Amino acid sequence: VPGFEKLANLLKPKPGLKKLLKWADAKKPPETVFTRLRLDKTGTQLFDNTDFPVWAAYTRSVAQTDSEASAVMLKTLVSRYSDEVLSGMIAAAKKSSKTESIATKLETEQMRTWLAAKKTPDDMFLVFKLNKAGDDILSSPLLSAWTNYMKLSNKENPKAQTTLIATMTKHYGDSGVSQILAAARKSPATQSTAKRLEAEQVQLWLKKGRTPDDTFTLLSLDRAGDDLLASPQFNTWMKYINYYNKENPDEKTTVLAKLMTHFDDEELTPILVVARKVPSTESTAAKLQAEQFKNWLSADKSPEEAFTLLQLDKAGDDLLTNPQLTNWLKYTENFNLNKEINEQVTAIQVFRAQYVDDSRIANMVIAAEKVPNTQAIAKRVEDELFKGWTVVLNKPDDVFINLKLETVGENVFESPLWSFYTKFLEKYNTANPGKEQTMISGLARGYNDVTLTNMLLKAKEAPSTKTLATKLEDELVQYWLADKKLPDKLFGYLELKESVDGILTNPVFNVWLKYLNAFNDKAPVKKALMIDTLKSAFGDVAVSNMLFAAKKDPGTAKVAATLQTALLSKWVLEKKTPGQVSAILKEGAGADVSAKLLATYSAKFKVRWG
Amino acid sequence: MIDEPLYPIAVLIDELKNDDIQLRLNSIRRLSTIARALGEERTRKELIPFLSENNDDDDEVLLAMAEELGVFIPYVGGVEYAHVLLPPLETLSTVEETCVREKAVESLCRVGSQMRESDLVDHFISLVKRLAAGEWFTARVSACGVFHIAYPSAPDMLKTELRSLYTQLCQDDMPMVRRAAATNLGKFAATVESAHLKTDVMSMFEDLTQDDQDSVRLLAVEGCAALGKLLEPQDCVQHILPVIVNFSQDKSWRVRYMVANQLYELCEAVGPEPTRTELVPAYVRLLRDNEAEVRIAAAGKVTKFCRILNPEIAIQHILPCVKELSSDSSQHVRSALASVIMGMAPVLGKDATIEHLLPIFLSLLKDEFPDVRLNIISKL
Repeated sequence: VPGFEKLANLLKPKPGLKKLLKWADAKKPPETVFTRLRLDKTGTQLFDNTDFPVWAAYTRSVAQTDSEASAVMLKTLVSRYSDEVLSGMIAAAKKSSKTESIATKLETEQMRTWLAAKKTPDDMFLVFKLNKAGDDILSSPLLSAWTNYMKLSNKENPKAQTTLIATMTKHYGDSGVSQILAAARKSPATQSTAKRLEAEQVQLWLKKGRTPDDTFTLLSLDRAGDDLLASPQFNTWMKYINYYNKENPDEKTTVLAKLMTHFDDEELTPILVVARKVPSTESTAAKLQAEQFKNWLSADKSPEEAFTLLQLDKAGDDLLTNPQLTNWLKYTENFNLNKEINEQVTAIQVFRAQYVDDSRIANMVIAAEKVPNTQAIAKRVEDELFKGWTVVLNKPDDVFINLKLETVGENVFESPLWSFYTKFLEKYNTANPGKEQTMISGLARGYNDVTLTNMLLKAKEAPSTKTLATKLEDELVQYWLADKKLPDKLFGYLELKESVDGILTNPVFNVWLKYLNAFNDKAPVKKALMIDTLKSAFGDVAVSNMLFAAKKDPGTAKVAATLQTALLSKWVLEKKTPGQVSAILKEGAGADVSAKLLATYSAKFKVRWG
Repeated sequence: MIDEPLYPIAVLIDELKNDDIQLRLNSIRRLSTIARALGEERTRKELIPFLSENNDDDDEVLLAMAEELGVFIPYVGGVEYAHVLLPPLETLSTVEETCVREKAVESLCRVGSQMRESDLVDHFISLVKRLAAGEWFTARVSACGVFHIAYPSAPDMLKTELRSLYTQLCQDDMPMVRRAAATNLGKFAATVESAHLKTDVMSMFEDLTQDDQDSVRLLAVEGCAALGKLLEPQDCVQHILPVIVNFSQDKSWRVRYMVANQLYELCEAVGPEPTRTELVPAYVRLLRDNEAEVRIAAAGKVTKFCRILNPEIAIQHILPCVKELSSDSSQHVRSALASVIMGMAPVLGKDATIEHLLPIFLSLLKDEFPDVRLNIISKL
């Protein structure tokens, strides 16, 4: 160390072959040879010195066995180096050819020395600072030496064996071990070992009695929130569940059951739906969904709640394109099977309870039946609507209301739901041979007399609806007849009191005349008269003036003249004086025309009375 | 003459590492054709090393590799070179996936059983030692299944080392390794010298029967029949019979079912006196077991286990249980009892049969289920 001490080892010579042989003949102890050899001043470079093999050979010669030579060498070394430093030097020397054999022998004797002290592999884990490697533990130069000592200890102490994963857990917690492995699999140099250690961790958790519940949080599945199915930790958890089931047959719990432990239906079901939409999780989600459905069926969960949980209440106008609609329909079918009418929950009941009325469902079906990929499901939903109407014995007018056809107005005949109405009408009439209903029954329920008559008259002018409108007008006449309608009441209902002017060209008046003729054709006690209704509605003067006006028009001249003669007869039967008749007549005619009508009236008055 | 015909083999070799798994599987399936095209020496030197070093495929490919390597001896030059198949299979035996590593163990057993003793000593013993000391649990699990291949031809020092290694595996810190050791214990013990069968194998068995986990203990108890069939009556009574007696009244019905299955077999091994003092009460309890499966297992054997017995002991102990089983609630219990109850007409003798078995015979004749009837009526 001191100055001029360096410049005297310049002069002081190496012992040499002769000096070694003389020492051996004198049985100089190996520690002494080590001190005189220049190996005191090598430190961690000891094994790299050209004189180290010389000392090793000498010490081997003085001893009897390789073990004795190694023990003497270690005793000389275990008083000059720490356990870590010596182990690191030995590990480095083991990777080199000249020193591999001696380094291995020294490591063997070193491990025996530790074992005789009964330092456990945990103790040597402490000694090597493997506590402190952390995320770099797998790259520690002393990890291999620790593994060698662990194997030796397991061999010599079969009753007290251990593993690397167990020790790492004991000193890092499950959390530190998990994040160490996660970091290690990001470096390709330590990826394979990290995967092996992850498998070891699963086995350790099984050994320590951990359940799938605990390993759920241990894999940090909770940290994935609502997107756990996408995690590789989820696959690890499924593997753990398989292992656990093999270990505990009677406590076998499925994946869905544990998910229910950590999630309730309200959030779990949407997770499965979303995962089902994603191709990568398509299969797993499907299986879970399958199990979930069975579990609802065992619990007898209502199809309405199943509808809500599957998010179908969010579909709105896209309900029939929702991928979960088929699953829900199948679940409802399974739920209702072997149930009776009062105990079953049908698709139409769920639709209505979810605020999707019959008309909305029918419109969605009409749209979806045009698209090939939704046609089958659309037809199933249509069957559900018809079953719902049939089960409660709905009449065709009830179905007309259920489709909201009373709110459609003029175009009700061209609405896509009109086909549904007529389809149900055919079905109902076929199923009720004695109670057949007419196509007009729904319209009559939905629209009043004047509105319906005007609708039919308007539709008659359109070629696409003329045939149907003509048939329906005849049906409406029969409908009024069956309902005992007095013609003079119907006149008021049709709003024909509005104007006597032009009434002889009013199409609504023509419809009323059709009903009047039909009413008189079925033998009333009193044959109903048109002139009576006109007089009651408008009065003598108004009717007579209108008749005078209409007689001047070629299209109404004949009818106007016939009505005028009928009016004169009516006045005669009620004993009207010629003065009153003249007063009425000359509100609508001149002196001479009024005079001749007066004379004709007087002639037939005399014929009747005189 | 050669290049054109073997171009397709080159295509198969190329497809060995194709992106599509189907082509990789097809090339694996045609490994023998590729090897024949290569020649033996170079199947040994190019192909086997390629399979060893490129092993990161899907489990289907690895399983196919294990299957093919299990029957690949002729394509490497025959028995003399069979050992060159060991390394790859060894790697495959460390794969976690059950089917892959189990197939690798089966293939290792095939190749070893075809290997000859000098080659066994030179390579298979070292393979077994490496697997047993492996730092991954799958390696030790696999190691448990290849001890019987290497033990018979090993030198005495290696035999002692192998016994110690199996004892260590029984003691393993990972339960699955201990389960594998229990599973293969009987089969390994079949190859051990009598001297060490009654000391080292007994130590392994007793350690397993006292294991802290249920599954290890159940697997160990399953091996009682094999171990007893391998032992002298003295050691059988001393070591196995108490285990049977203790586990016949374990809280686990599966363990009791195992014991009920093995009782009759152990009866021959132990002899009449131990069977009377030890096996009969255990059998009686199993016949009157809480679980229907155990009762079925015991009832299927009342006849066999009365045939070896003294008719006095049979009448005193077995008949009451037979009566209760006749009026048992389970139709399967009644079926199992009826299928064998007739066999006791000669064993008991006319005098005893008349007092004891007559009523049960007629009752079983008038059973509510055609199973029991048919079982008793067919064997008349």
